[PDB]
Amino acid sequence: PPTRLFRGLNLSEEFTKGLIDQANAMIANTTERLFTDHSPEAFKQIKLNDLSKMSGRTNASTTTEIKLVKETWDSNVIFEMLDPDGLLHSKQVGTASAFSVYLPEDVALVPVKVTLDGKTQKGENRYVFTFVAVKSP
Repeated sequence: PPTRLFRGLNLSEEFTKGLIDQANAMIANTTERLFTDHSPEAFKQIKLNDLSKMSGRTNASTTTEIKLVKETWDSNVIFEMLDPDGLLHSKQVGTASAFSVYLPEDVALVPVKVTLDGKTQKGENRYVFTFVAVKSP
């Protein structure tokens, strides 16, 4: 299965600004504790924040092609998931780059980076939030 998948959300200016700060506070202060100590608490905290609004979902729509997200929904926030263990139960749906995705309760989307990536057709900053999918310690 594909190890990089994208999905976009259109989010408000106010909310995006707050989502970037939350992401950055986790990358600096919660994901080190997951990545160095293997803290079971870190993991839980990560699942609880659900930065990308993914938790519990069983057929959330994704694509291998970030451009498809840009051209179809022109999302200002794009969620990039790195799944080298295939813990997302990825299934092709179709459009040949469309995959359907399930995030188990013992798989966290660990945020690792937030990155500016041009502008939407409306002239919003577009941001990409990158995650690595990890199993519970």
